[PDB]
Parts: sequence; C-alpha cells; structure tokens
Amino acid sequence: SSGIEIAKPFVTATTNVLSTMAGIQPIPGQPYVKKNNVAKGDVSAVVGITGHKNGSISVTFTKQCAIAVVKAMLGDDIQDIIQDTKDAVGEVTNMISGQARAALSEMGMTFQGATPSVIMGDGHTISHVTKSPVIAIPFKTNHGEFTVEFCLE
Amino acid sequence: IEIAKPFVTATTNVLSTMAGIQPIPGQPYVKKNNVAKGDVSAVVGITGHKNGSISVTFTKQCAIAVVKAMLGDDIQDIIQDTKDAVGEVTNMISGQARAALSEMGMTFQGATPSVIMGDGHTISHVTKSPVIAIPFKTNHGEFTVEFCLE
Repeated sequence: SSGIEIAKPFVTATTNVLSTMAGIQPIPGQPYVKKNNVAKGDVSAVVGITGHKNGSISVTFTKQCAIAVVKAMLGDDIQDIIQDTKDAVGEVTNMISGQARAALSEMGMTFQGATPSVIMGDGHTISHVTKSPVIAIPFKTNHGEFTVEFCLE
Repeated sequence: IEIAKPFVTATTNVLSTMAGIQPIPGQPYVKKNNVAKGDVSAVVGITGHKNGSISVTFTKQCAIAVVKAMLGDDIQDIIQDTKDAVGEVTNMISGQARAALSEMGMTFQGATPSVIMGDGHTISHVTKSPVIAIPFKTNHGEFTVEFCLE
C-alpha cells in the first residue's frame, strides 16, 4: 500500500553501492513512512524513475558522511569539494538507481531511470512531490549518517 | 536552441495560467559552470526518447511570489506551501513540455518532482551531455530553467 513493502530492492542497492564504492560499512535501519514534509541535510541527490508507477529515489547525507564518501571514492586529499561531490555522489546515485531497478525488474516491474541531480548547502531540505507516502530508510556508517527515500505513484 | 522551445513554452504558459506571472524568456545557453545557485529549486526526471531532467531554480523573491499567487495570498506554512505550489508548477511544466516534445516526435515519461529549499543552495545535473539553461526575468526577480538529455 504505502510502498514500504518494496523497500528491500532500494535498501539492498544502497547498501551494496555504498559498501563497494566507499567502504563505509553502511547499516540500514528499519524503513519508516515519513511524517515530516522534508529531509534536511548537507548533500543530497535525487533521481526520478518511471514505469507502471512513477516516482523517485533520493539520498540525504550528513556533511561528515558525504565528505567520507567523496574521500573514499576519489582519495583522502580532496581536489575540489564541489566538483568531486557532484561526481562521486552523482555516480553513487546512478548506481543505486541501476541496481534498485535491476532488482525491481527481477520482481516483474520494469522501471526507467532519469539523470540524477546533486544538491549542496548545509541544512537544505528536499521534499518529494507526490500523492503517495514517502518511505525513508535511515543508515549508520563508519562516518556518519544518511537516509534513502523513495516514492511511487 | 530548438530543443529548448518546448521547455520555454511550458514554463511561460504554466506561470501565466497558474501564478499570474509573465516570465520574459532570454536566450538559452550551454552551461559553463557545474552548479545553479538559488533559494528554491525543483527538479523532475524524464525518460523515454532520452533520459534526462528538468529543473527550475528561483531566487527567494520570485519563489515567494509564485507561492503567494497559487495560495491566494493565504500562505499558512511557507515550507508546506512552497512544496505544494512549486511542486504543482513543476509537474505541469513537465507535462506541458513533454506534450510539446511529443509534437516534435519525441515521447517522454515524467517522474515525480522534488522541491529543494535553503538559501544559496546549489543544484547540479549529473550527465555527460551539455546542460541547457534558459534565463527568465520577472516582476519579482530572476529564475532559470535547466534541462539535460542523454
């Protein structure tokens, strides 16, 4: 009904991508239906999906976690935080989209994926515009937290 | 830039019909920077003929004027109201732009939008294609629509 029942493909994709690319040992918590109208954080990414239903996948990182991801993927010494954040988080997001949609296809649901966007600025908010509930999955890592959100309508 | 025209048509039509605002389009250009900076943005993915995205980045002044117009000046919660009003505008820009694209032989599906708030945030499109930006002037300040296709 809410979409919480199909959280697994999104959670597994997120865990696998962050593990592989960043080595930050992501640990998902329990999915929940978001009751707040915003995700608040420091680096976010978002990518639309289309299919039998249309929706979106986002990830909102704490500053520490986004920095750790960028350092793990491109090296401890950060060349240009804006460009490297765009590139590293953008690739992570493309990979989460590809892997989550591959998992969904194996469950008989084909989705296409749009191009991601990366948002920066301390304490920005991102809000999904949808008639449906938004499902959030919080994560712990070795270097701070992030949350994955998705919706389908 | 011919491919920009459906996005300009949709933007101008939606803001006039829904928000009482007449945006004056400038010349589309290829972005040379890695970000668009602003106070309220919205973004919506598209798929089909190409995969891509449509975004809009507003100065605070312009975003407030759009939200007030759509809420009949009865803003009760700026966060919720911005989400709803800018979200609806973005949904309609996507729908109308894709209808105009279908008229030029390119069929696209649209994802659900997201609305971004926070003064001086940036949004960056993740693509190897060039990003096209269209500047607009209004009675309430500037905004820019960007899109990419790959």
